Amino acid sequence: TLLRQGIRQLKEKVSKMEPEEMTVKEKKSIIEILKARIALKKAFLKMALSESNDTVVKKEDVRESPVDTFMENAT
Amino acid sequence: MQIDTLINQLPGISTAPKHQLEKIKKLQNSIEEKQLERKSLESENEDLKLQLAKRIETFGRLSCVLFQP
Repeated sequence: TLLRQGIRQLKEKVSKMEPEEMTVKEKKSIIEILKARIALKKAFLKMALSESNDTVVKKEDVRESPVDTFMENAT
Repeated sequence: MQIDTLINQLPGISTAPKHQLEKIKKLQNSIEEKQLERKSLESENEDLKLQLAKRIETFGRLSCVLFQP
């Protein structure tokens, strides 16, 4: 989530090969602590896994089939 | 006094068994007609509804079809 924008944003935060780097990059390491605990935000699994969750989807794609059929029996 | 109070409402106040039995005759003129008529409805119903219930069983077949897509 925050990590997703955080990749593209930590991207060009780097400033040349000069010691201009670490003067900001130590605080960036603090940001790395912060994101290290952002990993804790995603510490547990919800629905199983792709594609096993996708298998659940296709399972619904079979489960949708009766739904499109029994109405034909309305009369 | 209570005795008199139950004297007050002797059943069949008309006190005419000769004609109260006639009342029963008219009552049978109703009931004896109604007898098989009311019960005829039973068979008149089942003649349709038993097979209609098996129709419920046929849509029971289709319900079973719905059970297992």
